[PDB]
Amino acid sequence: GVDLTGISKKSRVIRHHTYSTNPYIKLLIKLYKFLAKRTSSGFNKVVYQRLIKSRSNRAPISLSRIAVVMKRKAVFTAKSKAAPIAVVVGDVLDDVRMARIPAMRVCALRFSKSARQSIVAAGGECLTFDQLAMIAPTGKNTYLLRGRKSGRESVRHFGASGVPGSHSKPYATNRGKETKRGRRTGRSYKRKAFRHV
Amino acid sequence: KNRRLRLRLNPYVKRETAAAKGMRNVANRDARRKAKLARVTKAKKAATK
Amino acid sequence: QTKQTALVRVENVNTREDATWYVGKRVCYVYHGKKVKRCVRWSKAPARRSTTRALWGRVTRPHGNAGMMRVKFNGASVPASAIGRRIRVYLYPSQI
Amino acid sequence: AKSKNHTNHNQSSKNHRNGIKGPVPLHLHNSKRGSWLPALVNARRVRKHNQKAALKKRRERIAAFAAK
RNA sequence: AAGUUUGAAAAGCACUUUGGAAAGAGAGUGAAAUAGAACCUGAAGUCGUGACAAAGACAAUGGAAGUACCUCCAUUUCAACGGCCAGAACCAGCCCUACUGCAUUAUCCUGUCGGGGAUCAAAAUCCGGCGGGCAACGAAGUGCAAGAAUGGGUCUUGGUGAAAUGAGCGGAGUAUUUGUGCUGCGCACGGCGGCCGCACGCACUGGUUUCUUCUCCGUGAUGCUCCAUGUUGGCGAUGGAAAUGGGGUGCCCCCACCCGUCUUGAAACACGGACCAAGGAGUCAAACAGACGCGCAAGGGAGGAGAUAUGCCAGUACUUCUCUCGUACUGAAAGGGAGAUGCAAAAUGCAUCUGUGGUGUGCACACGUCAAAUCCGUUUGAUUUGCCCAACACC
RNA sequence: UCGAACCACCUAGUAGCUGGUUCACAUCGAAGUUUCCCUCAGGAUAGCUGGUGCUAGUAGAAGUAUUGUGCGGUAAAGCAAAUGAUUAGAGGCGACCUAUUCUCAAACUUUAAAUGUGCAAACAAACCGGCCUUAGCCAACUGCAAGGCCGGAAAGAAAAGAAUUAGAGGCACCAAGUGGGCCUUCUUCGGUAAGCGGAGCAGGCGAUGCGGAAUGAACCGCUUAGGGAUAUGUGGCGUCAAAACUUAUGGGCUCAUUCUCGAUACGUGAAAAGGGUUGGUGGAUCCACCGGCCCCGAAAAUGGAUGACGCUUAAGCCCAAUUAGUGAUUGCCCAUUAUUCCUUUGGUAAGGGCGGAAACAAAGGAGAAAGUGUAGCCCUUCCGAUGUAGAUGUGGCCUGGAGGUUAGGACGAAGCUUAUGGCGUGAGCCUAAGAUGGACCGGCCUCUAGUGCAGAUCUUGGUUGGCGUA
Ligand SMILES: [K+]
Ligand SMILES: [Mg+2]
Ligand SMILES: [Mg+2]
Ligand SMILES: [Mg+2]
Ligand SMILES: [Mg+2]
Ligand SMILES: [Mg+2]
Ligand SMILES: [Mg+2]
Ligand SMILES: [Mg+2]
Ligand SMILES: [Mg+2]
Ligand SMILES: [Mg+2]
Ligand SMILES: [Mg+2]
Ligand SMILES: [Mg+2]
Ligand SMILES: [Mg+2]
Ligand SMILES: [Mg+2]
Ligand SMILES: [Mg+2]
Ligand SMILES: [Mg+2]
Ligand SMILES: [Mg+2]
Ligand SMILES: [Mg+2]
Ligand SMILES: [Mg+2]
Ligand SMILES: [Mg+2]
Ligand SMILES: [Mg+2]
Ligand SMILES: [Mg+2]
Ligand SMILES: [Mg+2]
Ligand SMILES: [Mg+2]
Ligand SMILES: [Mg+2]
Ligand SMILES: [Mg+2]
Ligand SMILES: [Mg+2]
Ligand SMILES: [Mg+2]
Ligand SMILES: [Mg+2]
Ligand SMILES: [Mg+2]
Ligand SMILES: [Mg+2]
Ligand SMILES: [Mg+2]
Ligand SMILES: [Mg+2]
Ligand SMILES: [Mg+2]
Ligand SMILES: [Mg+2]
Ligand SMILES: [Mg+2]
Ligand SMILES: [Mg+2]
Ligand SMILES: [Mg+2]
Ligand SMILES: [Mg+2]
Ligand SMILES: [Mg+2]
Ligand SMILES: [Mg+2]
Ligand SMILES: [Mg+2]
Ligand SMILES: [Mg+2]
Ligand SMILES: [Mg+2]
Ligand SMILES: [Mg+2]
Ligand SMILES: [Mg+2]
Repeated sequence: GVDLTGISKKSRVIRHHTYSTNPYIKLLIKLYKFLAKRTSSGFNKVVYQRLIKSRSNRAPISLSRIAVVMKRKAVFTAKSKAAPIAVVVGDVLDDVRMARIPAMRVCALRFSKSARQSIVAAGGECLTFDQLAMIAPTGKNTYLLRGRKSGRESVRHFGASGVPGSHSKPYATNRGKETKRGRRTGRSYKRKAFRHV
Repeated sequence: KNRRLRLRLNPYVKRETAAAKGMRNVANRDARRKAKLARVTKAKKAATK
Repeated sequence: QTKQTALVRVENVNTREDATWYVGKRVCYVYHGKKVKRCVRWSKAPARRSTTRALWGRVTRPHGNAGMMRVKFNGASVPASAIGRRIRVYLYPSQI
Repeated sequence: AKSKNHTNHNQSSKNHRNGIKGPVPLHLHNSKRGSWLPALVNARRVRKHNQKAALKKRRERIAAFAAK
């Protein structure tokens, strides 16, 4: 025997295959597994891992956010160079709060119809990953982006709302029911809003 | 124990074994013993005197 | 007990050095059955046909300090009905 | 019937199975709420001035870069 | 409780004979009587009969390894041929043997003088001085050890050259250079107070060759993977054959407390346990949440109902307003209601609209630099600077 | 049928309590403790465990040292020092004072360990000189405080014994079982004591076999995929029973007459007090003293227990060896352990190949899938493998029906029988035979459910030993 106490606690849970049933997703996974194995770019490896990931971990992104980050990168770029291609492993959605945008080249798994119309009208192009693999096989001159995950209702609900320093929402259908005792100083006590950690 | 592996790991082992055989020779042993005893006795006597 | 190794006591072998001389020698156990079955040279030498049968083995290593030897039999193991009965130890293969 | 009252026999082993985790480093969660108020107020005025200086500095870097 | 579920059709057993009868033995119908009347199939459990295996009293059952006898089973082989059984030889690897040098010895070894002891007189055990030292036979029960250039086992492993990488195979030389011995200069080391010693330490790869030892070159895959190759006898010449695996019964040596359960603790003098068949226990609906799959996305989606293909069709195809969840929250309530930058400081200030409110830590990408490796084309790591996506912390 | 009749219904009344709960492999794997509860045979809550992951893969690491710097009042010691007890003599003078003297304290202490415990040991940090801001301090500031900007240096931490790592850090979500424990080592409290009750630290059994102590949950050794070879651990080498076929060319001691000396680690027999042999201190010219082994002290209930026989030039007790003053280094036996070889299975797994190189008819052969999971796309390499309650996975097995697709059957479907073999780790699948049967039914991909039995004093039917017995 060999003393290997608590050795199973160093194992990590990682997904090695997709749970999706989409044949086009499977084709993309095949192509980018080949590219990641046979090239020396970190871009391909990151893209392959994100393609493997699940739907909840592939949050969508906003066209306005894309425009803002592209502008903040472009303000410090020489005028003799071309703007990078935005790349999102996920969905791109339109934004009504911003009406004027520059011409951008965007590659994504899926576009909403409004977002596609807005990009084309501004004067950009919508690309797919198979087109990207031919335009830039190693991912040179790209801009990898992710969508926002905090702000989801589930995240806002995570935790216990009755302990000091917590601001999570309780699971309740009647908004006016869980007030009074434990939430007001006049009713016995009030949950403390702040606590040093 | 394996001859080719030992030679592959250490190319000087041939010289080492040749020296070992030369030491284990009998006439060499007798001559060295006599000479060493004489040398050490002379050195000790000279150091004392 | 561990049945795939057998212990054999040989006459006039009473030291461990004596038992070393017999390492590698062939060993035979002779018994008889109930019916006449096939044997070596069944057709070449019909006079050998009999109910007599034999099991063969070899000596592997000494056992203890008193000249006992360990014996391995070809394939299967020797039957337990052979305990306390005669064992032949031949002089071949010869090292002399 | 009577039973066992109290013991601490196995508790140390349970606490070390997932280990006793160390403290959070000092540069994280260093909130100043509840500290001496007069010093807190004065520090707020300085931080407000620094933010305005940071915005001005970025504009100068942009203009210089455009001029090459 | 209980399917009259014989058979296509009653063709539902005429006739002989034994019996009081029930029935039996023949004969006959029918494709079947092993379909003979509540008759398709006809299991398990239990019982009778014939043949065989044996077996003391270890309750029986059970495990592991053999053997005797059997086998309505499977597969293989039957000729310069075996996928069967044995013996020996060689190759690679591994395992266990024999063969052994360097340091050390002094409380020691040996003579001689003295005293000391004992004897019948001696010697010897023992104690001082002085002079020499190697107890060296296989010296020593002592501190290390590197001796296979090259003895047997592997039915405890693979093979017979279908890549042999070898001090081992092949080729060419037959000389190199390891140690021992002797010895030069300078330094180092010990003693005395610079001189004297150096057991042979470091450098000069210092000299000498007296002994000791072999040395130098060589075969990529144009093979991605698996399988396919020696020698000598026995058995096998198509049989009621041989051989190798399965299967059955007995026997020997060894091993071995009765299952399920509650319990700290069961084999128990703790409970449930005669046998077999069929049956027998986490399901359906509604509200909520998390993980995962799918569609659309600042929007998503009904439901009820209608309309006509539609009059085969309880399905599919189509539809408007509306309704619902969400894009905004907060207060008991009357109520109110969230951009950035610049100038400025107005009890609703003014101006622009390509834009992360700020700071710290932070994928990828872009610009440089340094290492290591390289088939020289490039790779693998670090780091500088810029922007920093997701995210965390402080404002 | 009565300390409240009978019949039907509400009624499948409720049960924190008793009983039951149907296929196989694989990866992991506990708790009987905290707080609250009309709570003590139950719950909620945290802890222990599984699954799912997210994040820039060596990061903000450690049940361990070293160096530096803090904390402490147990063990011991003391009463000639404070508090509290306590014996006697002496001096000054019956009492008192003065120094002593004998013995002590869980709720007494001047002093004070060993084991402990907190912090630090250069990458969001620390160090050294510009500047900006503050409604902070001070009589003022170019002094102190705070937030920033610019620049420099950086054995990336020398030398003195001057760390090490089978050393990837951090962050979440969902949920099970458990909440009767027991034993041992050291420290202990109550009790005469207990296989008794109650605690502290650690290791175990529970949940676990295997090898030893004859036998034993907890003792000793060791911890577990399926098999060989070699070597050991604890324990042993007179027979039972493998090993000194009763080893040595080792030294001493011991005689035990009816529970019959001794060979009993834990532990499973023995006190005060006494006396045959063999040793040692002192004193004389033979006396006291105290050790080894043995003996007395030593009385029970079925016949019996160093495990049995037996053993006395031990096969007993205390030392000490390995073939014996001869030549220097391992006597022998036995594991689910160690080393090594073969095979399986799973990884936080690590690599290579996958543009068909060329050529090739019968009368050297085949294969070569860009791949979680298979009859695994193929090859090489390394590591792990036990487990109750419990969690999860499986191109994992089986049953009745539905949508598709592909077959079979009077030259014989389903069902039934088996010394019918073959395959698979297994659930199971397939073939053979029927000297059986007489009309339906198999494989594969999806869908669906009244879907798997050995036991519930389980339900219904049949059978059965007792038994040709009472
Ligand atoms: K003399
Ligand atoms: Mg939001
Ligand atoms: Mg309790
Ligand atoms: Mg019939
Ligand atoms: Mg019938
Ligand atoms: Mg029957
Ligand atoms: Mg003398
Ligand atoms: Mg050669
Ligand atoms: Mg049993
Ligand atoms: Mg009990
Ligand atoms: Mg039981
Ligand atoms: Mg009992
Ligand atoms: Mg009961
Ligand atoms: Mg709407
Ligand atoms: Mg309208
Ligand atoms: Mg909202
Ligand atoms: Mg309102
Ligand atoms: Mg109010
Ligand atoms: Mg009555
Ligand atoms: Mg019920
Ligand atoms: Mg009831
Ligand atoms: Mg209860
Ligand atoms: Mg139960
Ligand atoms: Mg485990
Ligand atoms: Mg209450
Ligand atoms: Mg109970
Ligand atoms: Mg004390
Ligand atoms: Mg003291
Ligand atoms: Mg006192
Ligand atoms: Mg140092
Ligand atoms: Mg309980
Ligand atoms: Mg008790
Ligand atoms: Mg239990
Ligand atoms: Mg154990
Ligand atoms: Mg005993
Ligand atoms: Mg024996
Ligand atoms: Mg005595
Ligand atoms: Mg006895
Ligand atoms: Mg006795
Ligand atoms: Mg015994
Ligand atoms: Mg393995
Ligand atoms: Mg397991
Ligand atoms: Mg059904
Ligand atoms: Mg049978
Ligand atoms: Mg059912
Ligand atoms: Mg049944």
